[PDB]
Amino acid sequence: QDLEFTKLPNGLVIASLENYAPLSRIGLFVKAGSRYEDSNNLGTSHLLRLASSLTTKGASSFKITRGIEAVGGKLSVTATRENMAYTVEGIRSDIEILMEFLLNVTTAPEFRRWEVAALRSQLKIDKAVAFQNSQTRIIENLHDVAYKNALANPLYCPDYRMGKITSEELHYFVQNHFTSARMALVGLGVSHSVLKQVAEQFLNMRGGLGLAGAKAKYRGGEIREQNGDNLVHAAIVAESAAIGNAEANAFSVLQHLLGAGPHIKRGNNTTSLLSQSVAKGSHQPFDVSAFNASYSDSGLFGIYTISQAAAAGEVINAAYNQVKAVAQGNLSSADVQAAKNKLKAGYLMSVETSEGFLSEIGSQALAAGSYMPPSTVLQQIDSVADADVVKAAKKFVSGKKSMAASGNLGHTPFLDEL
Amino acid sequence: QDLEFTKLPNGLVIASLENYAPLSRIGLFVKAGSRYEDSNNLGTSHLLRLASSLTTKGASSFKITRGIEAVGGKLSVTATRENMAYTVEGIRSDIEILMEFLLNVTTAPEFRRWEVAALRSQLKIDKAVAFQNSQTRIIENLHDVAYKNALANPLYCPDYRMGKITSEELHYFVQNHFTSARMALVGLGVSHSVLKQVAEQFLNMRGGLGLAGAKAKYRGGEIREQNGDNLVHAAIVAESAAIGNAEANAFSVLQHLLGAGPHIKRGNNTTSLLSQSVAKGSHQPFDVSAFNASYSDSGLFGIYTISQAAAAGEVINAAYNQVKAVAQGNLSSADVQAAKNKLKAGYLMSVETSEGFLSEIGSQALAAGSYMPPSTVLQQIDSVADADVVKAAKKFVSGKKSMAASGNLGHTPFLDEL
Amino acid sequence: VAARSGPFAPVLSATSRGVAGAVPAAPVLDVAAARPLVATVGLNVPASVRF
Amino acid sequence: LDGFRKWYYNAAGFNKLGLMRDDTLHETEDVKEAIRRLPEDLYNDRMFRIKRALDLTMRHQILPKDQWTKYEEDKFYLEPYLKEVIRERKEREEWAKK
Amino acid sequence: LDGFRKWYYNAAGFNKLGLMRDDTLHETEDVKEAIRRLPEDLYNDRMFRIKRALDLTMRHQILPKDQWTKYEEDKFYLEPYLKEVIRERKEREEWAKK
Repeated sequence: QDLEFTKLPNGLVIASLENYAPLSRIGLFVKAGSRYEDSNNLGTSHLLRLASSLTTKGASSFKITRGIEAVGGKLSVTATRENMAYTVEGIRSDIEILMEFLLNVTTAPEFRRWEVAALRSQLKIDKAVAFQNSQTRIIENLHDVAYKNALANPLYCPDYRMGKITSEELHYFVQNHFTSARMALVGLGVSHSVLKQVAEQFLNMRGGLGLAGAKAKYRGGEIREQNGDNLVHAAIVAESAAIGNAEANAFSVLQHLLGAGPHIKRGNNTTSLLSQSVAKGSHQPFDVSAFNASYSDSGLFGIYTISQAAAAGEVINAAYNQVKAVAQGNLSSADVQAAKNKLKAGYLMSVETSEGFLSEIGSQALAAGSYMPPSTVLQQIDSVADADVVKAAKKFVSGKKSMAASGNLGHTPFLDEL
Repeated sequence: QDLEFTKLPNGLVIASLENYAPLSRIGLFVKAGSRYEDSNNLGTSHLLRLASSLTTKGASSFKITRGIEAVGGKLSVTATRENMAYTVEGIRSDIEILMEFLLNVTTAPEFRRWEVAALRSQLKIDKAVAFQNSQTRIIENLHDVAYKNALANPLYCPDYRMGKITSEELHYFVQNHFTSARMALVGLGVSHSVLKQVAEQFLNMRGGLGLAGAKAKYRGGEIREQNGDNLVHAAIVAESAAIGNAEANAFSVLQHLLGAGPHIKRGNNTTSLLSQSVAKGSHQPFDVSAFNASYSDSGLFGIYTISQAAAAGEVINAAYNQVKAVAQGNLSSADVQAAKNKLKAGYLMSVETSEGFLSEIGSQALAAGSYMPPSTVLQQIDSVADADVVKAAKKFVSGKKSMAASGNLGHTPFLDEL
Repeated sequence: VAARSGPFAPVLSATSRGVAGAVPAAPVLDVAAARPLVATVGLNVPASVRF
Repeated sequence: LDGFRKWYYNAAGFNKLGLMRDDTLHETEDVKEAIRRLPEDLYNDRMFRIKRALDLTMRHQILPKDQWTKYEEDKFYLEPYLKEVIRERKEREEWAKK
Repeated sequence: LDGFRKWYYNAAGFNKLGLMRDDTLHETEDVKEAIRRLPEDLYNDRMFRIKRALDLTMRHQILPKDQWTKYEEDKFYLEPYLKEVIRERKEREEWAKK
């Protein structure tokens, strides 16, 4: 049953698939990521993400928590810099009250001040748990040094803003970004009809287009964090294509040519041109991959390296040199075909699971309002051709770079040396 | 009498002046600032500065404290990025044991591990007290973004390095930088002979030239740290002359032309081409001055602004535009004469106090091994001429800038916009 | 972020589960201008910074 | 009934100490939860009124008659916040029986 | 005197519990200051030796004879650190006396 994607008049994009599954899943996708804040309400989206189990106009916090746990269902919130997604899942016989709870949480929050005052300590704890690993801090630093205003806003709340986020800021953010023209309700294992009825009892009242966000501006730069870790983490990126272009497909083929994660456990990921170019010169442990993060107005593409502090320099240089070889046309067609096969297998295994399928449909909805069958994509990825890949490369090797480094950076090079 | 100097054959400089003051001061100056560390021993100079009252080989801690407080004398440590200075002062009848204590502290420390383990909490407390004001943090950030290796090292210990600084690092730093060829012993109110005779009991142990420090490399870059302070403390600097180069003076005349800060209390307005250029357009409270920090291999010159977050942009722009006017030759000779008078009056009032006089002699010693009579300087500052000032300006207006910003930076511009 | 990032995805996606080593328990001190900072600390004299 | 309620309000006598009605509630668990949910200014006025009433009871005095709390003026500020505490409390209870 | 000191070391009996001599010192203020100034490895060995001796005294056992602490081998580790504590202690005392 192909997703019956339908756009209600207001703008909500309802989509559904009656997979007759035992366990269904219903998610709601809003264009209300952290990029829509400014310098006055930083970290508001983090508290909004953590405030999904608060008292709503229709159900209290106790009723929501005990009612979702009574049927054994699950309510989760996933957030990127552009999008928020509130997802519930459970047995088909309880998804009516699950949609009651989820649509109450999305549409009619209360944001009581004692509840958010209790939640700010959980905000600090969640930020500490998230920054327990070096990759999260170095990607947040990389976005902060790469962009000026919009995509430079962190996913996690800054330290000074804890204790300062109020109920009025949450109410203003919800009233300015949780409108019907920025929302898609996506249901796997449910009838399309019910989605619509719940889309009129809810999701239809807030119907403006909301507050438009600012265009993200690239800045460049490098932020370094000397913290005495055993391994040096370093990300060097440049501006790339956005969501909705074939150059984004070229950049995805370029990261799967350069290396986008190991396929074999304990493998050396032999093929990765990067991994090969590092391993032919350095015998130390390392982990070199290609980073690509594309959002609807701008994208970042570059290299990500983990290495011993001492070798941190030339390893980074070796990785950079490999991309320059791809910028000089030094590539083979079999390598690009293997990269295309890796990318399409990764897409199919990403959509093979139920929650990944629901997220994909959701994203497509908010992004283009349309569903693109997995098949369609396959032929478009195939459209990307060798020269196209080379092109994206030169974009990276030329565009001003942004560098986030962390660790013992005594031998980590700078951008003017890199 | 006059100042009297001997260079001992092990390299130690001895400077004395006997003015028969009731309180006499004796200081010892070492080229062992924070620029001589690398990424492996960051914050060692801060713990060395705070470790002046630790059990020394010659004297137990109890005595090194109870003996200085018994005669009412004072022992202090002042540190820049290049130089450290340990100063004792007291009545002439007790300066023999004061030199015993000071030379024991300089020459023969023990650095017991339980003492430094007790001192690391005081290191954290001292760093918090120092960063209670925004200027200190923004100057440390400005140096960190302006330089690559040497002068980018902070005066205060980083947060991760607390708990990690050992006795062996302090011993290595002392054995590699506290040598006789990098030391000057300067005494006001004492006979030169005794200084010569107290330079033999100690200051004879390490005769090397010390482990010289890497050359500082400029990097550029702009760092912005939203901190909430309504005031956006922003410093924008560029590379300038070293202390010795003639251009240096020109830059000192340039900061006294563009404002050297306030000269009147509660009424310090229109005291700066900068202040005038800001005040003709902005009615908000502000504080705009010129920043100059020159070290023996490199210098930083630029503008420093405190302003309301909202106006933070154009105020910075206005200040920048004023410097561009000075880079276009738009200046009058009476303004340069007033700047020279302000600079020479500031120098004479800096050397009019006893501890400032002892510091000056000290600095001159380490820097050039020679004493420059206040008079000599006056005629050299006079040497600086109008064109010279203009020249330094163009250096700033062109050289890659480094920007440290803090506060609510929603309207604070970037370097590519500045 | 399904085909674009892949392995890098979990870095750009908070996922507070809401309903349904661990964090290790992650100071008040006693109480402008422009000039290179110069830290000072004394045996008995309180420390200070004259920037 | 309105005039007799004013007469009983005068006969109760907490208005002579400058207190409100909600200041005189016994702090049970629900009352302390409602007090904790108060805004800072209302909480500070409540604590100052309680401290002033305790000082007046210490000196065995009352306020001057112009400074008493007029029945009409008394504001039931804690009440709104309290109802919720009770409502939430009851909800949890019924759910327990489930 | 050396052989009679070895005989007294065997007669004291703390070597049969695997203890050192400095483990058997009564923890006064100076002894606790000397223990606090120990390095981490020496402190950990001292705490393990004390815990093992307490366990052996609980079960009323001793170590096997090959595992006892040879008089010659015993190391007076706390001694160096202790002297200092006493020296510092006395210096301070003298200062006050005068």
